[PDB]
Amino acid sequence: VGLFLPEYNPALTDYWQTLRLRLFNLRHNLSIDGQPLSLAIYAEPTDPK
Amino acid sequence: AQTLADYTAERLSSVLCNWFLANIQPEGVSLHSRDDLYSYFLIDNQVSSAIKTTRLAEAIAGIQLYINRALNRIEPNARADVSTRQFFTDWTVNNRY
Amino acid sequence: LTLSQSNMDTEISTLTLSNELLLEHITRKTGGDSDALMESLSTYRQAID
Amino acid sequence: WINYVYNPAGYIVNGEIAPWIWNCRPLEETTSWNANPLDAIDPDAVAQNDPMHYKIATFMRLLDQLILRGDMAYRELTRDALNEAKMWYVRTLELLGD
Repeated sequence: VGLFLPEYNPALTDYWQTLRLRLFNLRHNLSIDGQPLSLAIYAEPTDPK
Repeated sequence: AQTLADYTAERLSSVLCNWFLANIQPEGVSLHSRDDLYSYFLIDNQVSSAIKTTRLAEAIAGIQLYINRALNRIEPNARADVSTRQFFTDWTVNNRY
Repeated sequence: LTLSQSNMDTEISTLTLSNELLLEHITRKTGGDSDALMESLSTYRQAID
Repeated sequence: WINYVYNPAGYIVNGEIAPWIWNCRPLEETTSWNANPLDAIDPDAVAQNDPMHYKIATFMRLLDQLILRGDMAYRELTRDALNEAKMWYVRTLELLGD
């Protein structure tokens, strides 16, 4: 056998990828574009010597 | 202290999910992944600690998930007669608060 | 479940509810206490985590 | 409108769940009504030769609608909207499989 093999459907893989990305964004408290929705902190340095 | 508590909660959740998946099996349900636990117990154990909710809201979400799974014949042995009530017939309008 | 105002209004983390449910199930299975469960988990080897 | 062709929850006939899966009879029985589909470049002709591709097309349309609903719910940023979007995404994922 030296023939070629069948290929998956790209559209379904696209659906799976989109679902995975959306679920990951939802579970980690991020917007639909990946922008974080929580403010960070600065941890100001405590003076010089 | 709050950040440490969140980290501890996440680690404990992962450890407990792994232990339950490894040691305990229910009577007639086979589950092999964390998503299976999510679908079985109707509560998401993979969420980050940042998100917040109320008990009634999570109960509503769990029951809605259970109804959606049962209606679409994903979970076997669903009662056919019960699934034809007036409430489920209009599920296109009762699935959201 | 009790349909009280406090249950309706009080904020809480989903991870807390999931952990409490899983802990209840595990303690019911092993018949021990939460502290005993943690001490046992300190030496458990038959898992990946 | 799409429930007249496919509905995962089944169809209520005379007050009971109907035994068939697809409401469109030719799709259910897979009746072919085209014998020369490769005479010209025409995806519709190929689908007519084997109506299974019509099944897959309808399924893909349903998934598209579900994902669009989820995105619309997500774009509101309200907690209830986030829960609704999560429900739509979970439903689509369960329909698709692994």
